[PDB]
Amino acid sequence: VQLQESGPGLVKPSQSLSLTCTVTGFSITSDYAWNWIRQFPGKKLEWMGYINFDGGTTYNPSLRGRISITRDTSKNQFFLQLRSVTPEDTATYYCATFYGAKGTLDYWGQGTSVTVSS
Amino acid sequence: VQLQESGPGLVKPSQSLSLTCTVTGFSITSDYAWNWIRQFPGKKLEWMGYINFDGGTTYNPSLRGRISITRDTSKNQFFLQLRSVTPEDTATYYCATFYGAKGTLDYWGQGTSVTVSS
Amino acid sequence: DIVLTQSPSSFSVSLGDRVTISCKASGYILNRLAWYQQKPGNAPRLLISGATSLETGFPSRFSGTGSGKDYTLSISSLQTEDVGTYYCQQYWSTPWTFGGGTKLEIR
Amino acid sequence: DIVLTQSPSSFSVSLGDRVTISCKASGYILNRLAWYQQKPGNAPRLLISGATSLETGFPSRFSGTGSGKDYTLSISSLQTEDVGTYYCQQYWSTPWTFGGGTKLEIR
Amino acid sequence: AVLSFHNICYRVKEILSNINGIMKPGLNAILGPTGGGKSSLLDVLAARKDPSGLSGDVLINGAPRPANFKCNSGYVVQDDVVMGTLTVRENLQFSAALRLATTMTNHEKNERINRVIQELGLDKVADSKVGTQFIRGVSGGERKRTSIGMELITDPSILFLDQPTTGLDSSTANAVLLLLKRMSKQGRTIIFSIHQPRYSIFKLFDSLTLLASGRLMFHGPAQEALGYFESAGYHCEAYNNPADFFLDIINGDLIEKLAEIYVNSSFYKETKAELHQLSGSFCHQLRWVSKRSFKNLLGNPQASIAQIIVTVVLGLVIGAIYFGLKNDSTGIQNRAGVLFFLTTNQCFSSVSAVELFVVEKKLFIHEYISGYYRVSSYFLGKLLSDLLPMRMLPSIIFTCIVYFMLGLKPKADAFFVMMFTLMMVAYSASSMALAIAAGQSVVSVATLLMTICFVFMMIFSGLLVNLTTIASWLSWLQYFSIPRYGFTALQHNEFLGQNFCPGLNATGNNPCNYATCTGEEYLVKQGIDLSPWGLWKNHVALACMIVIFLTIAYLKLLFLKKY
Amino acid sequence: AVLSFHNICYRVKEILSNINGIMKPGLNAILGPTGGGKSSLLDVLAARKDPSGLSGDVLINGAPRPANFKCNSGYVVQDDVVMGTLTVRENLQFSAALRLATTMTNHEKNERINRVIQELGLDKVADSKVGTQFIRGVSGGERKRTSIGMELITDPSILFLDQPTTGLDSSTANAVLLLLKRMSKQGRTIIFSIHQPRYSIFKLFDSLTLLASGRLMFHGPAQEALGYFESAGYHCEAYNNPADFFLDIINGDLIEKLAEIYVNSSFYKETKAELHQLSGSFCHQLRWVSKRSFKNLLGNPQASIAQIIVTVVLGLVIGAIYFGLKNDSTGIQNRAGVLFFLTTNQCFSSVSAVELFVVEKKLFIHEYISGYYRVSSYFLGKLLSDLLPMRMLPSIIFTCIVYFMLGLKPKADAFFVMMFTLMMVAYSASSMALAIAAGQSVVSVATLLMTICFVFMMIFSGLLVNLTTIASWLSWLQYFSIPRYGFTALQHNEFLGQNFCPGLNATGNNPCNYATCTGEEYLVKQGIDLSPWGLWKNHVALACMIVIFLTIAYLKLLFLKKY
Ligand SMILES: *[C@@H]1O[C@H](CO)[C@@H](O[C@@H]2O[C@H](CO)[C@@H](O)[C@H](O)[C@H]2NC(C)=O)[C@H](O)[C@H]1NC(C)=O
Ligand SMILES: *[C@@H]1O[C@H](CO)[C@@H](O[C@@H]2O[C@H](CO)[C@@H](O)[C@H](O)[C@H]2NC(C)=O)[C@H](O)[C@H]1NC(C)=O
Ligand SMILES: C[C@]12CC[C@H]3c4ccc(OS(=O)(=O)O)cc4CC[C@@H]3[C@@H]1CCC2=O
Repeated sequence: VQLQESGPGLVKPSQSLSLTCTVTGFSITSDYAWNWIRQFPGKKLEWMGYINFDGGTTYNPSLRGRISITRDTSKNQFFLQLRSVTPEDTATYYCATFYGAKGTLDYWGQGTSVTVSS
Repeated sequence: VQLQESGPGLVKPSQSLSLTCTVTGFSITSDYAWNWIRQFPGKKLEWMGYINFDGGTTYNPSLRGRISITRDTSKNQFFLQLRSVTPEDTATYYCATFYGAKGTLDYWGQGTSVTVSS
Repeated sequence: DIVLTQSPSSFSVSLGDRVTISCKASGYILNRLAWYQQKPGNAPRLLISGATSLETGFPSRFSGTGSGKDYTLSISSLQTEDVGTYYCQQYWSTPWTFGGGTKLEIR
Repeated sequence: DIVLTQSPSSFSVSLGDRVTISCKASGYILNRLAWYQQKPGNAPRLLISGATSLETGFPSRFSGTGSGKDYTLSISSLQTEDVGTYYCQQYWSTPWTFGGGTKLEIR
Repeated sequence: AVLSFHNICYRVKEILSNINGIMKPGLNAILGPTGGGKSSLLDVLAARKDPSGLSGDVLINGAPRPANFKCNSGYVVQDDVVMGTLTVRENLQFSAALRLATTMTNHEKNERINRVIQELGLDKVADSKVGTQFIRGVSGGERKRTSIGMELITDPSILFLDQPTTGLDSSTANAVLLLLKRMSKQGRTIIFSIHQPRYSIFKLFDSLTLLASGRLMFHGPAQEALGYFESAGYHCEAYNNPADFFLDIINGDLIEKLAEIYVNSSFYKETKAELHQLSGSFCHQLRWVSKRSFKNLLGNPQASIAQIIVTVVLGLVIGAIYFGLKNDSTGIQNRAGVLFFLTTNQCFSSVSAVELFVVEKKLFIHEYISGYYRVSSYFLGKLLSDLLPMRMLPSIIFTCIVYFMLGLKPKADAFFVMMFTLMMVAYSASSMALAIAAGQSVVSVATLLMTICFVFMMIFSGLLVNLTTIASWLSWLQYFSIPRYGFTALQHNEFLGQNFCPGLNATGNNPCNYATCTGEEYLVKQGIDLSPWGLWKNHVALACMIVIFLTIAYLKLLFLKKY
Repeated sequence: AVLSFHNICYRVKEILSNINGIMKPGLNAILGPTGGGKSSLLDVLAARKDPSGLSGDVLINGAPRPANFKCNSGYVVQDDVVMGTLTVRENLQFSAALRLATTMTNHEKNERINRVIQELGLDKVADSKVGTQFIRGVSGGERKRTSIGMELITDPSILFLDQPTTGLDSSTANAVLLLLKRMSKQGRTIIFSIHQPRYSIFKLFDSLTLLASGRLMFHGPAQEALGYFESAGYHCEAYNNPADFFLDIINGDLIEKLAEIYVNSSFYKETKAELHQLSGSFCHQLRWVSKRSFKNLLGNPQASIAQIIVTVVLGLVIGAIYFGLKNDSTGIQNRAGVLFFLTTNQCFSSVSAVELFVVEKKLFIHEYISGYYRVSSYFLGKLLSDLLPMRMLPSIIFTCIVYFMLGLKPKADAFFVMMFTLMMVAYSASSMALAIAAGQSVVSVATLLMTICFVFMMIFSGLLVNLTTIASWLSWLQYFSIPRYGFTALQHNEFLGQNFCPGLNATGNNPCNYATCTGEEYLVKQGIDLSPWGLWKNHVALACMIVIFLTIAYLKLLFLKKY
């Protein structure tokens, strides 16, 4: 119900990336699946992959081996670990919330931007 | 949403029975399935069988060959034709309304009683 | 089929009491267990769908706590307007048998 | 996968106009077609789920009329607060591709 | 009319060196062991082998063998190549049709049989059915007579026989040979080969030849073989079979020593001074081939009717299990269950189409080298005779029974779409069954292969795995499967107007998805088109897979090593 | 040691009337046609028929046949009953184990073979493998020698042979008979029957008997048969086989006329004045039977390894098709798809268990009447030898491969529940395959029966029709199906902790039903228990179906008409 990111707004290329979405108003072990979204400059949205409520996860098959989502259930967090980051995917990142039965991205983050330069 | 029966509150045994449930506030061709309920004296409820929104129907297998449900779609009615009526099933009859997705008997009739004697 | 034994066919309670109505199923229903409330002279008003949910038009006192086959209803601190005839229903299969229907009383 | 061609990549409309945004799908979605609305500097607010439903927090002007592959959005008599970037989404498959996103303009 | 030959080397491995001799109008006999060339030389003189494997000449009356030689001569295979499911009058009208001239009268086709069946002594068994394991018929001693009459239609002067005694009893085979002895004097040159002969057989010949391990040991008339082998160093002891004493020489009461006797045989030297004097219509072809297997099809209830009894009973059992498929949450599982069960029947009963060609393989080989038909006339005829009716029927027997018991979609066209779709997948899985089994005499290999292949088609049909959820380097395999396209069509045929969430009109909105509350939501989720092309796409896929697999069956029957 | 007999009427239909004679210590021969009693009298004297079918007596040295007569005599079946997959040293240690005394030494078991294999001339092929179609071995002329050594272990004085010449070549069979001629003088009474004999065979006998259409035509020593039939009215012509001239009498160069000559034969009258002078341990039994088929099992890669190669490849293909089964809306279809595919494999590969008993039927019949084992010792041994290891392995090969590729439920116990469940349904479908095929020599019948039966079990397994939605006079058939109980258990094993509506925690509430958003909702809707008894209920159902179907297999092997 209430999501927010907090992470580095910059990175060196070809190393890694860490974001963190802390969920209040609701517990991420209770009901929903929890997914990340990036939006490029020259705005095109690109869903990235969800972690389920029970730790299972499915990632967007364009991003194979590069994205991983973990979770720290004891404080309602779920982490974006994006490795070998090219300078091209310098998109605005989001964490969002999926109902499963309604089917839609019901709740979203606030919006963190990542710039991949040197 | 708004159901009501109107029929004979008595019958000779072993001939037939006719009831009619006229639905206002909603059209019986739109969404739901539409089913009949009897409640005996010495109160035990006994669901009788539903007609679907598209004329298909399924009847309670204790009542085989005796119940039939037709419908007159042009004024939102659906009929209870109960044949070879024993004097034992002198129950209070109802028409009711089933959601399908919620799963429960959401709306009911008002209550018609049928006494099968001579 | 699936028969729904409300083994407590009646009760004798007083006001402000937590009464617990059981509804033993003859098969797994998996929370497809309704509850109704027939005041005398009326059709059964729906009380609880899903065996854990509730229906708008009731206090937050009626509360179903069921699991597997042993579904039950909990009425914490009942009122005067809540004596009736509580029928549990499976809506798992097609022959939607109801319960026998318990009936509350006042001592 | 399923790509969602919003073939009208932009428009140029005026106030009080009925504009019709198409969203051509590359496969049958069967009314699993969302609509969003990204004001600049924001996350996409959900507008229409189910391709015919609506989301609480909008006038009764946005209305999706879709069938099969040819899903579309109808905005009867748009307001000043409704210029944005409308993204259609399939949520049928797993790689939830979005549309290209049309963008309304004022002549 | 004589045969003649000189300096024959036959390899694939030379199990021969060179054989020299002539064969008079009389009774020409080839004896020896089974490892010897006694079965290979007879395929040489009857031109039943690879001519590139052949080395020497075959000179007949001062003329080589033309293309017309097979069309006026008869070779008779060792097993019963007759149609025991038919009768003699029916089978000899077949071999009259494909061998006599088109100009010749049907009266003449009535008479020339009766010049022969009267000759064979088969006038008692003219309309008597010849015989099967499951239909009692004529004794096997006249099954041998039946095949010889099949190879005496246009009066061939030159007769050939694969093993005229093996397969028959002792006095049974004598009545064959006395009939051939009656043929030995009517100007018919019989050239055959007998394993383990007898002196009752030996006493009636006119010429004789012995082979052993690809080596020649005798040539000339048959009386003087006992006269010659005395000079080889032996003596025929008191009360011994002469034709068995001729094999007493062979295996050591060595091969190189006995053949050097034959190089210095005076029976060879006269032949040496004899050989070097010498060496110095389609509509009619489909009119009767379609009839013959048709009466094979009527004359076998244990294969025709017994595959209808299975079809009618399993038509009725599936009628009783399912019976009025409900439009509830279980309705998807039942409707997709039966349609997966019908298509796999259609497919796993098409394994019985391999029973067709593999049994009829050895009859196909002898009848084409005889020249009874063009290969397409066999192939446009037998498919008209067996592929057509035995798969039109269970695609109607299933279709009439299980449609209205189960209550599949109560329209007129969808009854006939299902009728036609089961008809195609019956043909298509049969065509693959013909395409694999064409040119294979083994049953247990090809029956195993399709059993492997159909299982690897059963997976991709769409019930045991969802086809959209396969890794994309395997989702190209979903096109090579016959149970996909039929079962796709049957799911397209039936799941259109259906609904499966009762009380829940789903076609306007589906609230609360993961639900499958209409037939399209099941049908799209399987990865199946909803446009009306998506139905008939499956049929033109199946129609092409018929034509391709019949062509592979046509080429395998064309490019087969017939020799 | 002599045999003797008088007034034998054998019916089911009397194809005999009465046969009279004695047999000396020497070489006793029975000749005639195949329709005659030449194969039926030999089963009488070796007690291989129904004694109620027998009428007369069998008197040996002034004593009737005891129960000990089969335990000290040897009959050799016409086909190769040897283990061509083993070697001669291995197979003669088998027949030493079950025939020599338990008190006797293993040194004595080492020596008494070597008193016999040295006699047979088989010292070259002692450790050489005997021979299969797929493993090159010893020539068939010493396969015949191999079986005779199997029936010479405890030194039987009285030898019997079903057709010692048929199946062998001409000089091949002479090396058998000279070996038997070496046995003809060492105090061993060989009593046999030859179809189509020869004068090289005829010149070495001691006594002789002719049968034709159940009628007796000769008795006495073998030389005087040519002496007697001259007086019958015939004359043996110049250079004819005498043993073939003895069948020249039979079929008209009638039967009642020739037998009346034999009633007035002086060879009968001496016998008439001769017959009326006369007529007037288990752990060891399982120690070696389990070893013999075990070396059959190692010595056939094309049936042992070739069913592992199918298992490993289809283990890997199913590993590639499914590969990490997702917990989404398609996840139910895939997980129920593979588990239906595994159990039907387990079942449709158990058709190959009919290859076990039907091939080993004729060896089972001869070896029990010889008395090598109690029937349970055969039955507790061969199931230990072939039913145990060939079904423990693919229930581990499937289990190790497809578990962690597919990502089936990542717990320790559920890996072994699936391991054990596939092990039982492998046994259970094999037990039914043994229960049907016990006591049937035909393959094509029983293979068709289970193919019918498994299909009528496939329907009730739960995938192709929902079992709760069957009419209640058919829902008792859902108990008679092996693919139900395994597939019920595998669905019970895997669908417990699962979820299939991602984003939708369903275990507290399922809003919007018709959804199947957890594994229990799929599992109950199939009509399957959720209590932990509901898992193992399937196993004790399957455990009882093993014991019942093995008992039906045990009774059919016990109550079989062995005669
Ligand atoms: C299911 O509901 C939908 C809408 O919720 C119905 O669809 C349309 O309803 C309007 C109102 O009557 C009609 O004018 C349209 O013709 C309907 N369209 C279609 C395609 O039917 C729909 O009719 C309902 N289903 C049934 C069986 O009545
Ligand atoms: C799904 O939701 C239900 C309730 O909506 C959760 O069930 C209970 O939740 C309370 C609150 O945390 C716990 O104290 C109970 O122990 C839970 N019971 C069970 C049986 O889990 C449930 O935990 C949710 N699912 C998951 C995977 O967390
Ligand atoms: C293909 C299969 C083995 C044999 C199949 C079969 C075989 C004969 C048959 O009917 S039949 O006329 O040949 O008797 C029906 C079927 C239907 C399904 C069944 C299995 C599905 C998975 C599997 O391994």
